[PDB]
Amino acid sequence: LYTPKHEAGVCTFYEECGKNPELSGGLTSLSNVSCLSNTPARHVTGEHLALLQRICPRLYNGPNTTFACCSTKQLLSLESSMSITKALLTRCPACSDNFVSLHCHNTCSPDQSLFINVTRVVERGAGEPPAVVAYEAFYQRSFAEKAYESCSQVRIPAAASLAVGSMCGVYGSALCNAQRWLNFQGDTGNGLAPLDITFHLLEPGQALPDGIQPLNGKIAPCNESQGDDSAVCSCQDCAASCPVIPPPEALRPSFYMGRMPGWLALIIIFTAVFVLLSAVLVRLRVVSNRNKSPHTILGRFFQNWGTRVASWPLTVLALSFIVVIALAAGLTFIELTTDPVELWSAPKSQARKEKSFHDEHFGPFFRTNQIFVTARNRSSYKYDSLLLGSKNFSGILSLDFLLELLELQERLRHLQVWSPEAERNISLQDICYAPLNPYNTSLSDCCVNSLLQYFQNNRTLLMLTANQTLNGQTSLVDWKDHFLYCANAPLTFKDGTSLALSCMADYGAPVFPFLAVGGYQGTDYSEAEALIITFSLNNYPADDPRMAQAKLWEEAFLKEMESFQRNTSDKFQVAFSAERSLEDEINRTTIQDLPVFAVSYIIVFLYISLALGSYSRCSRVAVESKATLGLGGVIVVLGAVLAAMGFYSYLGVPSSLVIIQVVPFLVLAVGADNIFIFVLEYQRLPRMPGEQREAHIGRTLGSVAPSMLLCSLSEAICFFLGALTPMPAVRTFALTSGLAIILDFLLQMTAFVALLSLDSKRQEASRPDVLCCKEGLLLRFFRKIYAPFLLHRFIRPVVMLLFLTLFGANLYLMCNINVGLDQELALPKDSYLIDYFLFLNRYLEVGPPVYFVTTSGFNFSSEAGMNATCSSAGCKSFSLTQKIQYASEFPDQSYVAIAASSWVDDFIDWLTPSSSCCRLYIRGPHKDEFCPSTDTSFNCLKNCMNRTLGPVRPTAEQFHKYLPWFLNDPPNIRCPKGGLAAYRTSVNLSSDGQVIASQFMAYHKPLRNSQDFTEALRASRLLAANITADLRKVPGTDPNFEVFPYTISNVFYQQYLTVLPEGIFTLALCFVPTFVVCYLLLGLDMCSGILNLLSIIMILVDTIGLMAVWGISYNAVSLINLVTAVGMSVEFVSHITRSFAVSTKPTRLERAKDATVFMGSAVFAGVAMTNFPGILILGFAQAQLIQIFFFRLNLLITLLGLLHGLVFLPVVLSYLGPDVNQALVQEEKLAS
Ligand SMILES: CS(=O)(=O)NCC#Cc1ccc(N2C(=O)[C@H](CC[C@H](O)c3ccc(F)cc3)[C@H]2c2ccc(O[C@@H]3O[C@H](C(=O)O)[C@@H](O)[C@H](O)[C@H]3O)cc2)cc1
Ligand SMILES: CC(C)CCC[C@@H](C)[C@H]1CC[C@H]2[C@@H]3CC=C4C[C@@H](OC(=O)CCC(=O)O)CC[C@]4(C)[C@H]3CC[C@]12C
Ligand SMILES: CC(C)CCC[C@@H](C)[C@H]1CC[C@H]2[C@@H]3CC=C4C[C@@H](OC(=O)CCC(=O)O)CC[C@]4(C)[C@H]3CC[C@]12C
Ligand SMILES: *[C@@H]1O[C@H](CO)[C@@H](O[C@@H]2O[C@H](CO)[C@@H](O)[C@H](O)[C@H]2NC(C)=O)[C@H](O)[C@H]1NC(C)=O
Ligand SMILES: *[C@@H]1O[C@H](CO)[C@@H](O[C@@H]2O[C@H](CO)[C@@H](O)[C@H](O)[C@H]2NC(C)=O)[C@H](O)[C@H]1NC(C)=O
Ligand SMILES: *[C@@H]1O[C@H](CO)[C@@H](O[C@@H]2O[C@H](CO)[C@@H](O)[C@H](O)[C@H]2NC(C)=O)[C@H](O)[C@H]1NC(C)=O
Ligand SMILES: *[C@@H]1O[C@H](CO)[C@@H](O[C@@H]2O[C@H](CO)[C@@H](O)[C@H](O)[C@H]2NC(C)=O)[C@H](O)[C@H]1NC(C)=O
Ligand SMILES: *[C@@H]1O[C@H](CO)[C@@H](O[C@@H]2O[C@H](CO)[C@@H](O)[C@H](O)[C@H]2NC(C)=O)[C@H](O)[C@H]1NC(C)=O
Ligand SMILES: *[C@@H]1O[C@H](CO)[C@@H](O[C@@H]2O[C@H](CO)[C@@H](O)[C@H](O)[C@H]2NC(C)=O)[C@H](O)[C@H]1NC(C)=O
Ligand SMILES: *[C@@H]1O[C@H](CO)[C@@H](O)[C@H](O)[C@H]1NC(C)=O
Ligand SMILES: *[C@@H]1O[C@H](CO)[C@@H](O)[C@H](O)[C@H]1NC(C)=O
Ligand SMILES: *[C@@H]1O[C@H](CO)[C@@H](O)[C@H](O)[C@H]1NC(C)=O
Ligand SMILES: *[C@@H]1O[C@H](CO)[C@@H](O)[C@H](O)[C@H]1NC(C)=O
Ligand SMILES: *[C@@H]1O[C@H](CO)[C@@H](O)[C@H](O)[C@H]1NC(C)=O
Ligand SMILES: *[C@@H]1O[C@H](CO)[C@@H](O)[C@H](O)[C@H]1NC(C)=O
Repeated sequence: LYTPKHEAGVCTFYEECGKNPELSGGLTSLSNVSCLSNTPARHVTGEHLALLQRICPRLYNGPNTTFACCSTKQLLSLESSMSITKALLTRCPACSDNFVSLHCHNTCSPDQSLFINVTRVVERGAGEPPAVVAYEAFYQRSFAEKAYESCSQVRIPAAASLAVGSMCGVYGSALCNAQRWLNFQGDTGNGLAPLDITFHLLEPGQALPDGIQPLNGKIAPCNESQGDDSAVCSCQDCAASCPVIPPPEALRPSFYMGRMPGWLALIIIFTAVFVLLSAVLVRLRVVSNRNKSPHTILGRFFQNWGTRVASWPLTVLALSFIVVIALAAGLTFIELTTDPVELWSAPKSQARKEKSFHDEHFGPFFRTNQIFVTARNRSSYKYDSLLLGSKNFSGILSLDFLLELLELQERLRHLQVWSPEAERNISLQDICYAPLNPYNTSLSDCCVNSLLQYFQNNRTLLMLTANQTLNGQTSLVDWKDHFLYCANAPLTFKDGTSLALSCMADYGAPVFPFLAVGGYQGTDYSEAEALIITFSLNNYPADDPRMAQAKLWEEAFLKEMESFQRNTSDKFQVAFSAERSLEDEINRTTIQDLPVFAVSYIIVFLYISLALGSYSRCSRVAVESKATLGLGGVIVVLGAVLAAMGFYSYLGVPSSLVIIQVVPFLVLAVGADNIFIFVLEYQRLPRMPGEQREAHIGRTLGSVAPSMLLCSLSEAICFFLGALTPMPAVRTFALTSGLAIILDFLLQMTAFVALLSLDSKRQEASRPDVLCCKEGLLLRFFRKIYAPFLLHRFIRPVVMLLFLTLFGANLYLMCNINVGLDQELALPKDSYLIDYFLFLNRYLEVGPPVYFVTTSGFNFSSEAGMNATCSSAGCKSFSLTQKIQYASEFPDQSYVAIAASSWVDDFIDWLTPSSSCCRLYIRGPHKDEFCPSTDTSFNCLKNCMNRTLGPVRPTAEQFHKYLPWFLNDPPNIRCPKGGLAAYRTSVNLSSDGQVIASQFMAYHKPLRNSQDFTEALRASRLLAANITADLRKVPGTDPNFEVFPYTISNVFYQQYLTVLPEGIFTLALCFVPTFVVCYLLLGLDMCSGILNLLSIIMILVDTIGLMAVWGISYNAVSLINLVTAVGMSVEFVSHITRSFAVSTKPTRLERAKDATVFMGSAVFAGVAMTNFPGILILGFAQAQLIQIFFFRLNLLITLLGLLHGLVFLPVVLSYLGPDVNQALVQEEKLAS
């Protein structure tokens, strides 16, 4: 049972006996145990020498000597046994050779007795040698550590982990040293080691037992080539052969313009424009001090128009109603598009072109339905685990919680629905994603990720306990030791803690700890706060019928999860989501709060009716109010709204939630201003003796029509210019609003003028109006209280200083601008998805995957093509997957956390003849056809390719012939690599076997804010451009070959890379024709134009500043609201400014006083008080996009408009206003 003598030249065993009686089980075919024989080494010649030279190249010692101690049977058994490990480690030949060197030194070395002590045997009967079942081996520490370190970084791209992580048992790749690695190699409990070998890594200073000396042989270093191999390992594979480059500085972040922040550019632009305009305006004032009729043209035209309209009022009302009904009739063809991708992004953007390419070539990205579960009040605890130290465990990991979650998951898997179209029950196995067995799938094949997958969703295995004696002490093993083992080493076929439990999921895939649990730091997997249950379903195109079935199943999923959410509030806090939830939640409340909004029309009707009358009695106001004109106003507004929506429905343009819930109420806030001002001016001007009411209304319309035309044109032009946004919802909003404003103006100049004529006709008869069968408080208040106060000599410099202070303060506050909109922001206030997004932001440890997709034009069959893509030994440095690996080493500068997988490296590795993966039938019915790795017959002794002196590279014919076999070969214990699961959907093959498109999957780091999605997009695009530029240098590459980074979030966040240049350019385009129309229409006074433009700039800057303070981010929706501000503020500025300009008072102060009282009262009572019921009613929206971006911004715009129009502007007109237009002075004097 031992080796009595071990001087030199002798070995401890030679012939291979039968099977090992002790283990009895295994994963694969094992290796028979050698029989003990202490005997001098054998003289190895002939074919035995050829076998030795091939199997163990570091034992051949000359042509004619080569003493060794193993038979041909042991050499063949060793060659069979190491095929799996060689299949994993062949990427770095130095590592493969070192591992094989260790095994063939143990098995066949002629100096076997110098380091091996046999300790335990089993007798095989009298006259027979006993078989060896346990022994120990002695090595130097430096030898084993160099051998380990040469293999320490070899990677498994398909699993995105280290190969050493599958070879160190309970210790993962993070905690594995040479001792643990060698202990795993000798541990028979894993189902792989044929016999028990104890490894002593005896140190050199240490004194050793009698004749034993530690082994110290040759170890191939990482970076050193051996002979003429030229197969030096790349540093992705061993981390010792690439030059050191200091970590790259991060790139200039998006939301920065040029070399400076975007807000700094905003301050520079607004300040420069303001100071230039102010300097020019004051220059004109001092020039006027040194110096000590288009209005009539439009007046005459509008008087003729008004008189014709007043002449025939019933006919024009008839045509107005006919046109309004004819346009509104288009609502029968209305179509609503509810998908987020369609509204959020343009159909011909860059991200959508990439999305279309990916979806066409590889299929759409699968639908992910997730559940996050945490523990409400359970405390943590300790567990004295086996093979590890004491481990803290979280409260959520309590066994009863896992049992009820197992009941939940199993209940969800067996959920079935009725399909009205298919006329059958749809179960999970009909629509689920399945990486293994895609066709003829079952429930056991569906992709479902959870912690419970470590126990293959089997209740009996979860509750199992076992007795294990380690270090001489018997203890108890339960599910927690399997959990810790799998969390550290997820690539385990068999656990060693007395339980033969696979660590793989039931559908055949490893479950990585970041996919099962979350809420941890470092490698403290047992402390995880939240558990994650993920269902992945196949996606399809929207038109395809299968999508409806998937949506029905997800609906049942949502109802079941709401049931389990309500049922157990005493144990868990649960967040959950479904793929269709985002589409359902955003569009849920379009209709629900619309009758709540409808009260604004009633409030506007009542305000217009009461404000224009209801006086002198306060008890007969029911008949003295102007009910007819209120009804007219509200009908004109509704007419414009319905006509605009109808016309766009007639052109096939769809509508959305930004149309239904916003457009009638913003148009309500705008449209009634012009008629309120017109009616007030009608009441104020007295009639001349002998004049008819038609001429009076004509003269009134001639008086006020240029300003109403100015406001309508300015707002309509601003909305149409605001339609340049790439976002379709905002584009549709802008076009609908523009058309509604134009049609509103056209109805105001025809139907309302006619209605005022008919109401005046009724008024002259001193009769009650249709429905209800020379002073005023506004003018007295403004004349006696407001105007003596605002224009007082001790007020005007204070108002000037206060408003310039406010402007400067808002320019400062403009620095705090957020760019981008969070997903939560879109949701309704009470949606369950808000909890889901909070749980994702706190508990996931990885982000979404990113696929670097290569288009057609790249020859993957050429050796130059393979070398510019692979990352194994002999591949070119700075290759595609090595660039991705390098980007993955610095996750904060480039938002990639997990290195890419690659079909090329696994294909080349699979083709390797030494890996026993690609075999051909040598004889029989299927001669020269593919022999699967699971065929255990003797018909498959011919490898796919021949042996080589370097890396394995096929020719073009071999590449095209063998690639469809690789892409359909399922992985198993015999061959780990294969493309059925990981790569079948990642390569597109045309019928001549050509590669049309290909993708390389990698994972982002967790992304939480809009800034993280935007920066991840920028860094990922920069990496893909860097890959594309170097791939284009390979000869034969098409000039239109590119690599692009598809991920599902790109179509939502692409727009935030350009939103600032587009927003600034759009605002400047809004400012230019506004100035042009107010300059040209009001009589070509440069002073008045500059005054209006400066006021609009101040209102806009104040709006942006206070927006930044409040916490409203900048995006396309805020942009269209600021465009609305630029348009709308003309209604607060232009009327007062024109009233000042058209005035005959000799001094600036008197003109400021009279313009302030008359038009200030009209502007206040009309514009402000009409704006409030519309805008304020959106504060009950319950959809956060409207509550935040439409209510708050339009409210701020209205208040700043009122503040600037009524307080600032009269004072500025008093100081810096235009001089007197002498043509009206002469007109007043001559006609006097
Ligand atoms: C020998 S050692 O010394 O080195 N140390 C011990 C070791 C090891 C080791 C080596 C390689 C790996 N993998 C890669 O590489 C593989 C990485 C991922 C792989 O692409 C994959 C497979 C399926 C899938 F959906 C998604 C991805 C992994 C592997 C997994 C499963 C597998 O086969 C399945 O197994 C299931 C089961 O057993 O339950 C059966 O149900 C299925 O039918 C059968 O297809 C073979 C290899 C993992 C562990
Ligand atoms: C006077 C103010 C307060 C409201 C006038 C505005 C109208 C222009 C709105 C109010 C009611 C809306 C309609 C009410 C509900 C629907 C049904 C809707 O169809 C669905 O609900 C299907 C939704 C789905 O399939 O998810 C299509 C839009 C439509 C016609 C809306 C079109 C726009 C309308 C007529
Ligand atoms: C008269 C015109 C010029 C403006 C009138 C509009 C006000 C009604 C707005 C303008 C600024 C707003 C404030 C800006 C800042 C905030 C912080 C905001 O919440 C935060 O971002 C801080 C909360 C936290 O995270 O601690 C709560 C609303 C509030 C008080 C806003 C309350 C409403 C205010 C006073
Ligand atoms: C080789 O292994 C044998 C088997 O254990 C060792 O023999 C035992 O050594 C211990 C050490 O004190 C003694 O107490 C036992 O009496 C020995 N004999 C047995 C178990 O039969 C032997 O010492 C080892 N030799 C070397 C060089 O390490
Ligand atoms: C292979 O890598 C090693 C380590 O990066 C290189 O450098 C050796 O580094 C050790 C540690 O300081 C020194 O003791 C050796 O003298 C260094 N040189 C050699 C030749 O071992 C080594 O140069 C690299 N070899 C090649 C060919 O690149
Ligand atoms: C591989 O890519 C081709 C196109 O390069 C895909 O073929 C298209 O498939 C869509 C439907 O999926 C058809 O509408 C197109 O007409 C097809 N075009 C051509 C040129 O054939 C093919 O489907 C992709 N492979 C897979 C498996 O989806
Ligand atoms: C859940 O796990 C148990 C293991 O305890 C499985 O039960 C074994 O099934 C095999 C195959 O039929 C039998 O040979 C064993 O005798 C069973 N063991 C016991 C204790 O009954 C069980 O099949 C698993 N569940 C499923 C659905 O496969
Ligand atoms: C990719 O490159 C390989 C060679 O690098 C091309 O294979 C050649 O194909 C032509 C076509 O008959 C043969 O005449 C050559 O002899 C082949 N060369 C070799 C080395 O085998 C292959 O055609 C290229 N791919 C494409 C799509 O053109
Ligand atoms: C891809 O990125 C790498 C690293 O960022 C670039 O390599 C550097 O390029 C600059 C010039 O752009 C050189 O001055 C440096 O010497 C290069 N090396 C290093 C280590 O910084 C590479 O050029 C990029 N590819 C392209 C096509 O621009
Ligand atoms: C292994 O042992 C079994 C049983 O003794 C025997 O049938 C088989 O041929 C042996 N194989 C090798 C390669 O030694
Ligand atoms: C479909 O499932 C429901 C679930 O209760 C069941 O009642 C019904 O009979 C099933 N239909 C078929 C055809 O299996
Ligand atoms: C494990 O051993 C202990 C100690 O005798 C014993 O009490 C317990 O029942 C054993 N467990 C099983 C499952 O047999
Ligand atoms: C829900 O909770 C009740 C007790 O609150 C329990 O009896 C029941 O089994 C739970 N599950 C279902 C599906 O009702
Ligand atoms: C690709 O790498 C192999 C490595 O052996 C080399 O032989 C071959 O010449 C390389 N091809 C090119 C085009 O450099
Ligand atoms: C190389 O491979 C080819 C085809 O697989 C085969 O015909 C040939 O015999 C092999 N060996 C040599 C030395 O060419």
